[PDB]
Amino acid sequence: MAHSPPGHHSVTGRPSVNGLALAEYVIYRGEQAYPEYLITYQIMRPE
Amino acid sequence: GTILIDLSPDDKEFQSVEEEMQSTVREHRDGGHAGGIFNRYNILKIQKVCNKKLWERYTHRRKEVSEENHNHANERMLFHGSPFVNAIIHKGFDERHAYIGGMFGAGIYFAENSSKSNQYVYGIGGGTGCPVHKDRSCYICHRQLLFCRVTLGKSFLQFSA
Ligand SMILES: CCOC(=O)c1ccc(-c2cc(=O)c3ccccc3o2)cc1
Ligand SMILES: [Zn+2]
Repeated sequence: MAHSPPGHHSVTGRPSVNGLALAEYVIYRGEQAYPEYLITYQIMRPE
Repeated sequence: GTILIDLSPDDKEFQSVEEEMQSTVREHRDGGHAGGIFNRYNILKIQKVCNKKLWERYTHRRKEVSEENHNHANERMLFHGSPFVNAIIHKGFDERHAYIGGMFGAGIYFAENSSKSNQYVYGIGGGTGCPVHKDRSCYICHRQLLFCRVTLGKSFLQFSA
């Protein structure tokens, strides 16, 4: 596991090309996330 | 230490989470190769994850970050998809769950798009798909995602394609 840039706690990946894509994020310390909800699902075949 | 509490589909907490999941599906540039082709999900179950020791570990580190960033943890709820979900709910995130070849370096990655996290449920690039049918687009097998509380503090902004 790498380190965050000096002076930062995370990275925000911001798509500049696709307008419709939301952001992605990266943390470099396991204790900066808590897994609150576990979601069980299927993807659905389009009509 | 972990217990799972089932939410009723009639609870508003269930509904608020389901809606976050459904409304953040988008199209992917791979045309569905990694995650499959779908516009929505069948939600089978939502469980709250309760672990005292993991929570205090999170809240302790959240205070440290807040204090280094004008009392602002910059806390989000974000999706995480991974073959390691069972280890994560029992033992917490660590360097073993890192995306070593990720575009923003070797760390633990989270998405605003549920569909983006879905691309990793079977591994990087979707791996070989579901264990039973070897199908990245399986409509039968049960998948699991996490909706996590993530402390971003001061986040480095990387524009990108
Ligand atoms: C063999 C397990 O593979 C991993 O190291 C790994 C890599 C990436 C992910 C993962 C999980 C995600 O939810 C995700 C969201 C946005 C961007 C990238 C993302 O990547 C999970 C596990
Ligand atoms: Zn399957």
